Amino acid sequence: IVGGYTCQENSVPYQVSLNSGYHFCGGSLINDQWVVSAAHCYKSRIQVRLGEHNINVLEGNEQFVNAAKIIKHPNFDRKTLNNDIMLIKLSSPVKLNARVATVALPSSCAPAGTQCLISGWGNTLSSGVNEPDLLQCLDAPLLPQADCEASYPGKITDNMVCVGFLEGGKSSCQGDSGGPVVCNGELQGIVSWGYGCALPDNPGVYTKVCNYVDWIQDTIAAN
Amino acid sequence: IVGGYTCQENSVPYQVSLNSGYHFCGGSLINDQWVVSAAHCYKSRIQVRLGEHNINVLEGNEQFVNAAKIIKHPNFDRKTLNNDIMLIKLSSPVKLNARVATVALPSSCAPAGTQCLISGWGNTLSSGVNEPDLLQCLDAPLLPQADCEASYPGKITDNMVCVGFLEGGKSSCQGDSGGPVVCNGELQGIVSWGYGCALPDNPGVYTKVCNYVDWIQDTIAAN
Ligand SMILES: [Ca+2]
Ligand SMILES: [Ca+2]
Repeated sequence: IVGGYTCQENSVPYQVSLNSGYHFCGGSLINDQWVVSAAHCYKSRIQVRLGEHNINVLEGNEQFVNAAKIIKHPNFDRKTLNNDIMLIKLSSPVKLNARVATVALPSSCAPAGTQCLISGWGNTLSSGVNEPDLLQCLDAPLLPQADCEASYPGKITDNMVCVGFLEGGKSSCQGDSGGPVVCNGELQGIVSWGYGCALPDNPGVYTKVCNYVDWIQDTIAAN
Repeated sequence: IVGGYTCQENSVPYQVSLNSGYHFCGGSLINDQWVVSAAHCYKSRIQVRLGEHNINVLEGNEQFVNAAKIIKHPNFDRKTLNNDIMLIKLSSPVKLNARVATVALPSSCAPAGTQCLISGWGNTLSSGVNEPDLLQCLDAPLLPQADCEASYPGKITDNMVCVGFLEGGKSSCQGDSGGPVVCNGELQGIVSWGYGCALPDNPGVYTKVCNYVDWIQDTIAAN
């Protein structure tokens, strides 16, 4: 994330780190054995790291659990990143506490103007590259669909929602991908795609989670 | 660069590295005292590093010179990245050899279909972040304008030009910015903007250098 601020130590307990030798994506704990992330962050061998602030140092309040089953959305479109959502089942239930806690699924779709929080260890520079140690945060509204269409003409489906600014040079970036977007105590989006750190003067596009509540539930039931 | 190959040691003698504590962009040597880069790669204090292959190890055939004057194109538009070109005067003439050489300015605009080479120490992963040590290379064609329009509707001006693929997971990325793009022994483009590593299945857009040969010349003459 560019133009954001270092989050308060463990202020985002539902944030996890998808690691495969190195951190590559973010996700969210939805229960003591299931994590939600972006489908494009799929890998055959994934280790989930929870309760972490400084991703490059062992603080003591962390938990590392391997993935036992990774389930992408049947209709995931790698070309248009449509239906860009994936569920991950942990090999062992994680011991929930203050540092490691869940996040609620949307009871409804958040209307335009709603304020949200974006987190992750993505790139923080507009020119060059820099992988922060500490978890970065950014407060950004949920732009109307009209604004979403203007920036990415004819590329927005019903399962996508824009969040960000049109100026100010603040936005999500690669590394933050698959990471949570919480609006009003609920998970409303998943860092999917957009111009990123390079063109911060454009809103980003996220998966519209309020559309998959049924799927998530039925999946968690049958597995 | 993603889905590229590690260039042969010193096979790109015109590639420079804009460093300001850390590598942040690339550029091209056009004479013993001038370098060309992207206007968005503008910084108040830049040190140009020449004759490099392994950006993190001193190899012996290197030269470091400070920027004595940085000239951005008067009409640079930071919002649309139009006229994204900038010139850099070095503090001392560099000693040209086999490892440190120049590259010619376009005698004409390259037509679609032409093959080009893109080099840089930019990001190399589509998920996560990775700054390579060795200079990466990529061979890509110059696409018809039509192909550029479709990807970036109404965002292409007469001063930009598309290069890349529509699939194969190969593309330029942040870090490669301001980086050369040689076609037929001449500099035809400058790494400007595009979806980058995130969505490699999209062509990148570069500055059309063949439109600024006069500007470059008059600028070098007056300074
Ligand atoms: Ca840690
Ligand atoms: Ca070196």
